[PDB]
Amino acid sequence: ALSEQLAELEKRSGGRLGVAVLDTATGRRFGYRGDERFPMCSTFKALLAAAVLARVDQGKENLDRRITYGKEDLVDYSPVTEKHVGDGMTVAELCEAAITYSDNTAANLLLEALGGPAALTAFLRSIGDNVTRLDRWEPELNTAAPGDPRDTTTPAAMAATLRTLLLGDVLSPASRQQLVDWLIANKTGDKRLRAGLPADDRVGDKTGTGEHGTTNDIAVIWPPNRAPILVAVYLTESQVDADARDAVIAEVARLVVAAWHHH
Repeated sequence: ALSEQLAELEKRSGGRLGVAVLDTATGRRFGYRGDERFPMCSTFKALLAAAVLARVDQGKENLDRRITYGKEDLVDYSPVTEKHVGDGMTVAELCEAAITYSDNTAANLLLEALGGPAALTAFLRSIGDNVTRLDRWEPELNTAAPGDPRDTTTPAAMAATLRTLLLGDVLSPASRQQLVDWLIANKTGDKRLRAGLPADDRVGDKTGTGEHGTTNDIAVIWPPNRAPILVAVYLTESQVDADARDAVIAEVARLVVAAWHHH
């Protein structure tokens, strides 16, 4: 079954593969290494944007507030923020850049607006995630050293937290739709989960990439007129090249779609 298929795929990747599925139609779930820690890399940015939106809902933050910065603030891999040193960007624009491009400077600027990694972790604890932890800033949080619990989640905790944030009562309706809209507009995921999902599904996702052959993708999937399915995939310590790691994630999606009918 799916678990044996994922084990075969995992062996071919040379690394460690974690998968969680949470179907909101029924609450049906699946885990493969669902309670093992994996480096989040940029997947944390979905949670970061949620924490920012929570502050907006509380009147402590404004999506239209403009944040200025210089080249002195630019992290490697900042494809949006590097274009806006002159004029800065709004909190909303930074959230969009962090989610849809994995923009590292946007993420650091939002972390600063929140109070840093400890503040994000405290937000997660406050909504019932006792597992996920952010400890470092960009780019160090992508080090992905084996055995290091810093900056990690588990597939099951991430899927449960996504459910709470996108579909629960933590965020206002407008904030929930805004977070969904950003995920649906993601630009970094075309070779990962999306490449293995049916064309008529609407998909929002957030990728992560790091050292030690780390390639991740977390998604909210709406098949036609159906309640959504959450899928969280983490791959680390992989020994195949970048394109092959993407193909592992795409194949997880294909296997999940093909096996999800099983009760």
